[PDB]
Parts: sequence; structure tokens; C-alpha cells
Amino acid sequence: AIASEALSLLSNSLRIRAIQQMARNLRTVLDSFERGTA
Amino acid sequence: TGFHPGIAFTVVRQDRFATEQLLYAERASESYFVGQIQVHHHDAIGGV
Amino acid sequence: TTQLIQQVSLTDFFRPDIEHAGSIVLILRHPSDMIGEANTLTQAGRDPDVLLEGLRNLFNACTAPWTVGEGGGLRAYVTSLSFIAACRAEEYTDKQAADANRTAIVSAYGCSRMETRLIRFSECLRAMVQCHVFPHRFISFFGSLLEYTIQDNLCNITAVAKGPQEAARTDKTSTRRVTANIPACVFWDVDKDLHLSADGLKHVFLVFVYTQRRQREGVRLHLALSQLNEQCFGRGIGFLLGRIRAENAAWGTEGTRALPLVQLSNDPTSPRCSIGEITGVNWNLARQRLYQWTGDFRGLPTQLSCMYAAYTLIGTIPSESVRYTRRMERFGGYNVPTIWLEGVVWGGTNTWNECYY
Amino acid sequence: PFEIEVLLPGELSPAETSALQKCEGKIITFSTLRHRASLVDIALSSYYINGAPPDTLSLLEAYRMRFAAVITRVIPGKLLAHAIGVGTPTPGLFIQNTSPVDLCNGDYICLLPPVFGSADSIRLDSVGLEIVFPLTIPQTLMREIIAKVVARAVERTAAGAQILPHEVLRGADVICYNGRRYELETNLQHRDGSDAAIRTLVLNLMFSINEGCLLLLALIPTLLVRFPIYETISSWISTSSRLGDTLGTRAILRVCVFDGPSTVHPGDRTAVIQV
Amino acid sequence: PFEIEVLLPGELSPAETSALQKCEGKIITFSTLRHRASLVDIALSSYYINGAPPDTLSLLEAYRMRFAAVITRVIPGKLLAHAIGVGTPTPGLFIQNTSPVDLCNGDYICLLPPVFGSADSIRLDSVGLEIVFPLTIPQTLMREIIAKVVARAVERTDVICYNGRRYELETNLQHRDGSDAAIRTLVLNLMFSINEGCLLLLALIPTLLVQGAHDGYVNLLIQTANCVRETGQLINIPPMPRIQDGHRRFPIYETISSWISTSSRLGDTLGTRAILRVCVFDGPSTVHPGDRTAVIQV
Repeated sequence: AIASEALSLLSNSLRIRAIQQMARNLRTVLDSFERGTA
Repeated sequence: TGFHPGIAFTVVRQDRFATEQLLYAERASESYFVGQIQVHHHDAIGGV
Repeated sequence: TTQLIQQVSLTDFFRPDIEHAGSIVLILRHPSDMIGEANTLTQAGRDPDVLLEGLRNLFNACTAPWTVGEGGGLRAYVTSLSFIAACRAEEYTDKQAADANRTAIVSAYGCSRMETRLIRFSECLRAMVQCHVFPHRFISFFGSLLEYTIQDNLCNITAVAKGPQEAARTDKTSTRRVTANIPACVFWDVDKDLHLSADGLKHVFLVFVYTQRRQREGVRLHLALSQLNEQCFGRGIGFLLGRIRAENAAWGTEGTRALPLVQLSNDPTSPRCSIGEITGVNWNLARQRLYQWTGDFRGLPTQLSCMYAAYTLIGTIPSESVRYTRRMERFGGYNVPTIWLEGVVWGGTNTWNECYY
Repeated sequence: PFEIEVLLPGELSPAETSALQKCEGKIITFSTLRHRASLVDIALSSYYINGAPPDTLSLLEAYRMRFAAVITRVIPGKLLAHAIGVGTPTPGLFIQNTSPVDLCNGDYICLLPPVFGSADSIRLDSVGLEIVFPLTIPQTLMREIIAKVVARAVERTAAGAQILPHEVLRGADVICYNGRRYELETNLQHRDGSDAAIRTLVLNLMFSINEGCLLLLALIPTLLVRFPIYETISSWISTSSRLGDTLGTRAILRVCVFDGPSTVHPGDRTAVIQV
Repeated sequence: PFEIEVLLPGELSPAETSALQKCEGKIITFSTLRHRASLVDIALSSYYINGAPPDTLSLLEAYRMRFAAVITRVIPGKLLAHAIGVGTPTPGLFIQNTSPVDLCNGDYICLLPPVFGSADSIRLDSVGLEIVFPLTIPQTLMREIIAKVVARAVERTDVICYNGRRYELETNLQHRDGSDAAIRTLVLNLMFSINEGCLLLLALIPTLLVQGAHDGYVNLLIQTANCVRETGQLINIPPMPRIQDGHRRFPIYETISSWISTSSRLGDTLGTRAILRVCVFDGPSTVHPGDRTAVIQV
């Protein structure tokens, strides 16, 4: 879940750190599946 | 009956009136910062 | 987002042709259950078959009278709210609005075998509340009418079940949206009697006021719209109906020494009856007197003979500061005052709360 | 949408796995909710308490604390279900009638343990367990059912307790719905469930009512023209509240029929909407 | 999904803002439901009945009259909250355990004022108000507590064991305009539970205690009750009358049927009704005080 008054930043330096948050959260949710495999 | 007993009273009353005021302000009095806007969808009475 | 319900039925109590789109429609249980419940719940002394007399004449003045008993699925299932409003129009407080709706429903319908039908239904309800067979368990609720198709004396109608009112598409009218319409006789908001602010969310209820006397009984039908809580509505209604409550408590049933248990248990030296004789060998000389009390209570007001109302939640209105509009428009060939409710979400299970106090 | 899978067992005999397919629109009940589960939770073995088989009180109580789910389809080696719990938008939900009384449109669905006759259910002797399905009837009939079966049981004790029976009566108790008389319990003999499951039921119900309209007669002696006196009040209130909470009425589903037959007979399936 | 917004007053201290942020899954109440609201209704001052802080029994009635809501994530400026009473779809709802008692799966939640030690609550000196959060216990705890406070009430005009632990209740009963109302609604239910049928059940007491012996179930039931176990050996109970219309009527039906509606109504009118059901997914079986559980709208 994302976008609690935060979708206004992605749908449009804060943008840079917002995509930083996006990357840092996706890199974790992706390896969550690798952990679920084991 | 109208017989005045040995006691006196003082009364108090409060009223209010609408008035017209006058404002004066200096040149550099306040600093103002404006932000951005956010949209919220929601089920309205008939629509959104 | 919304769901629909279809059902075919006879058109002797409901006419989807004249009834406006968005009016309330109710259904009825099988009449054969009324007698099976009456002959077992009728108060002692009263005649239990007066309801049968009042019921047989109803179908005797109705088409296809030889189709009662089997319940094959072709009976008068549904009915309209205005129908009951006109049947009991002589009891509502708004004299002119009541009688206007009555003549309107008489003229717009067949107008030949309609007046007789109405009086049969009237004493039918009167005999219904004569043996404690109260007509709040036999009248269910359907949503507002949405679509209908009829060929002759038999109609297939579909109505909303629960959800937003203007989320459907009637798709044959001018617009594709409808709003709730009610006769001005049944509408009765209680907050403007109770003198509280009318802001925010408000619930909708249906009430069934009962009057129980000798050969004089009455039953109205009110659609209350109040902001009061789910259960607090019961305490609120009693304050306005305090008269009928007390009338019923005295005219509901028309068909002995105390005992000082705590006194003689607080003091000793009273005749004791230890378990040794209740073991069951000679349990008559052990209990010869032990007390007398000469006690019996047969005729007393039950909680069922003093009931005067029964309500049920139907729907809410989330939009604060509702703006219901009342106006007069043509209904067939006559004008009647109708109240228009907008944005009302249906829902809630059909559970009846009885106000017996 | 949330769905539960009930893992079918291996080495199932053909007559057993076949009869499982016959019950497709039947509702089951899950202690805890999970995507994967065994069979013991569905069987009666997980249902009994204190070792002994459950009674109606334990049946009624567990129906509240335990969650419900409905079977949808059967696979020769797989069995799934759908839940009636949190928010699951189950599409095309249909259920089968397990009660002798017909249902109609706009009727609400509530649950009961089988009281009228013997509970018909599947029995797996190969594995050693059996699966009992709860009975479903409309709401407007439930309160009358419970009141009659307890009244039938207390009148039996009265005839047995009294030295002389007060037999003179009206005939036989008959419940009616949609113009159909059910006529339960013809004979006096064959005490199948007279005191078998409703034994403790009539006990708690008769004592609270006894304590009920006695406490009033023993507090104000003006109604008819050493001692705690408060602990009895707190005990009666606690009991009457708990007993009323158990014998509750809560609708679980609503029969919403579209382009179908209104009335359904016992054995027919019909589409229902989540209340 | 219907959510209500709670306006936070400005100039708030950071210490108070931090303390307010800790209240994440607690229950609040509203007098009138609306999207935009202030903080004066959440304050205890809005509970005032005549001119003073309310009583317990008064709070019992304020909980029924007022709407309920649950707090969700708080931002530095606003306090979002969702409603539970009215029918609305709400996914992923978690509440914070406030009672000293533990909860487990499949437990109904009720609502009652704090009857234990002084309730913890956020204090706002700059704003000048103090908000108090209601306490949530299971249903069985609710019925046992309610029965004891009314027993103490009629006494004026308390230990409780659970899971092998005893608790003491401090009942605040300084007011009087609410204590008499509880007595009125109590006797009103006792009076309507009396029909022509009691005499039958009242005539079974002799055989009852015989079944109490040599059977082994009715013993403690006779022990926990007092009126029946004292009447059984002190009154004669004249034998029997007849029925007016006994050829087609069943008189012990109404007394066993009418009583059902009273008992179901008694547990609600005396206190609060069930509001929620706790059912956690991928979670522990038992929750300890202070933790959060995912619950279902009743």
C-alpha cells in the first residue's frame, strides 16, 4: 500500500527521494518472494 | 402589596452591538508559504 | 455495487403501471399460516375464528378465489406502501392528505371492485390485531421499484436490495436515475418532536402502532426518519406514545395472598422440611401444610398484551443536513402530496423490536 | 476474495468420495481461518467438549464463536470453500436447503443444530470421522421452533413428575409455513432426543424462569392483594444475560433470487446474497 | 469506506503531539457524525451532564447514545478516524487492547467506562481539555461486571476472578439521577416475565431437587441459586387450576417464548451491546495488553 497524500508526488528533490523510497521498498518486497520460496 | 422591605438591590445587564472595525498593517508583517494540492475520490450522495 | 430482486405476482394489491418508480414495495407471507398461529396464540375467552371470517371474504372479493391452499407460487405476493396508507387513511393525522391518497388509489385502479377490496383489507387487519397475530411478522420489506413488465393481471417486477439509490439505471425513463418517493401521510420525523438538532446521519424505521380495546382496534404505518441510535429509538418513541401505552395497559386483557419468604427465612423456628423426607417415600404428610399461600395469578397483563409498537431499521442517509422535498404531482389522474428522499442507502436485516412498556 | 481449501484425504473409497460430491452447496464451520486446513476441524471430533459429544448448548455456543464457510465445488483430490467472514466478495454464492421447511425470496438465513429428527450427515468409516452439517431456516420461524421443543420437553417431565397426567390437550403440535404443515413428533414413544442433547437445555431455561418470577414475588409482596438478598440478584442478572446471549437471533444470509423460482423445496439449491 | 476527520488545534506542544501519536488504534466517540469535527466533543467536557464530570451510569448511557469511531494513522496536522456503527465497508481494521485482561480469537467486544484504577489518558494543558479512552472487555466479562455494579447500586439505595486472577472494581456512584433509572428498567423486565405459566414451573420444585439428588448435575445449580433452594422446603404451592380454553390453546408456550425476548433484551438495556469481533489472520492466538489485533465489524 502506498499513496497516503503521496501519489501527488509520483503522478506529477522530493521526487528523487520519493523514487528512492519506491526503489528501496520494491527491492525488499521482491526478495520477500525469494524468502517465501525457501 | 407594595410594602418596601429594608433591602435594596442593584441590577446588572449585558448587551452586544455589531460594529465596523478598521485594520492597519505594516509592510513586511507576515511571511506566507503556499503548498500543493491533493485529490480525494469519495462516494458522494449520488455520484463522486 | 447494488443487487436486484425479481418476483412475479398477482396485481390485485400492487399495480406497477401507476406506482411511481422508486416507491416502497412490501411482501406478505402465506395467509394459511395466520390461522395456524391464531388458533394457538389467541387470548383465552376470545373467539379465534373471527380472523378466518375476515380473511375468507378478502379472497372472495379477489380474482382467482379458487387458488388458496396449495401455494403453488401464483398468489398476491407483493404490495405497495400507499395501499396500506389508503386502507388505514382514516387514522392518520393529516386528514386531507390521507383522503386524497385514498380517492387517488381508488380511481387509478379498477375503481369497480376496489372499494370492497379496501374495506375487506381494513377489517382484515382489524381482526389480525384481535387474537395477538400482530401484522409485523407477516409484512416484510423490498427495495424501491426499479423495473417492471406486465401483460395482463400478472407482473414481473425487479427492485433494489441494498445500496445507493441512484447507483442503478432504470434505462427506460427520461433519466436513468430514481429517488425514493413516499406519500406525505406516513412520513413522521421524531427529532422535530423531540426538539434536537437535525444534522449528520439519520436512520429510517417503520413503526406499527397498535390499539387494543373492545371491538375497536387500530393499526397505522409510519416511516420514521430520525438520527437516534439503533436501540435508543425505543425509549424515544415511548415518550410520544405514552398515552396509548397506558390505554393498552388497562384495556388489553378483558377475558391471591402474598407470602413472607424472606421474613420466615431470616427468622428461625419455622417449620422445616429437610431433604430426608423429600427423598420420596411419604412426601405428603411431610408437606401437609408447611404453608398454604392460596396463591394463583391467571388474569394479568402479559408483555404481549401491552405491546403498542414494533420498529425495524431499513436504511441510513450519510449526507449530513438532508433536504427532503415535499410537493404535489399527478398520480394517475389525481394529485397527491409526495415527499422525495435522495441518496438513501438500503440495508439492514429484517429484525423487529417490539416496544412493550 | 478469501477462500479456504479443505485437503481431501488419500485412499478414499469410491462410495465415500462420491457422496462427498452430492453435498456441494453445504456450509461448514472453521475454528480458525486459514488457506490450508485438515479434515479434523470439519469433523465432529474437533467439535465435542470435555471428551463427551457436544450438547445443544455447546452447539449453539460454538456456532457463535466458530466461523462459517460454504463449500463451492469438489475435485477428486481437492476440496475448496468460501468464507462468509470479513469482506469476501463471493460471486454467485449458492446454498442448498437442509431444512424440511421451504424458503422464499426476501427470507433471511440463520443456523440451528438438528432438533426435529436424526441428523443426516456423511460418515467416513475408512478414515473414522463424520461431517455434520447445520440446519438452516428463516429467522421468523427460529424463535417459535426453540420455544416449542423446550415446551414439548417440559410437558414430558410434567407428565412423568405429576402422579396424574393432565393429558387433555389440543392434539399435536404443528408448525406451518407457506401453507405447509410439518407435524413434528407424532408419537409419544421413541424418545430419541427428548433427553439426549436438549437435556441440559430445559434445565437452565426452567431454573432461570423459576428464579425469575420468584425473585419479584419475594421482593415486593404488594403485587397481589442470614439472607444475602443481593448476591442472588447479581447471580440472576449474570445468568439471564448469558443465557439470552446464547439463545440469540442473528441473520447470516439473505435469499436473493434473480430469474429463478421463488419458492425452494428441501434439497434444491438457490443463490443467496451476503448480508 | 466512511472516515471522519478530527481537527487538531494549532500551537500544540511537541510532547503532547508525541503522546497523541501513541494513541493509534484506540476507540473514540462522537455525539453527531460528520466529516469535519472539532476536539471539544472528544474531550471529557462534552460528557458533562448537568455541570460536572459525568458518573459511571451516566457514561453507560452516553456510550449508547453517542456514535463510535476508531482512530487510524495520525499525521502532524490531522487525526483521521473511521466509523464502525453505520454499515460501511472497512478493510484492515486493527484496535489496541486497553483492558488489563487478555483476549483470544473469537471474542466479542463490548464498551464500558474505566472501573479499575485511574484511567490513563492524554492530558492537554495548553488546550485545557483531557480526552479519556473507553475500555474494551469480552462479553462474559461485561455481563459479570454489570451484574455486580447494579447489585451495589440497589445496595446503596467487589472482586472478580478470571483466568485465576482476581480484580477489584471501584464503582463511582456519586450521582443519583441515573441510579434510579437502572432500578426502573430492571423491575420493568421482571414484571413482564410473569405470565399465567409460572405456576406450572413453580409446581415442579419438589421433583426438581429429587432430580438434584442421585443424578449429579443440578447440585451446584441448586447451590448457586438461593430462592428456589429455599422455597422448595418452605411453601405448599396449591396443586392446580384448569385452563379457560384448553381444547385448542397451549399455556406454557407464551411463558417459555416471551421470556426469550426479555433475556435477550436484558443484557443490552442494562449496559452496552456487542460491537466487534476479534479475528486475526497470520497472528497469535492470544493477545497481551498493549498489542494490536485485526478485528471484524460485527
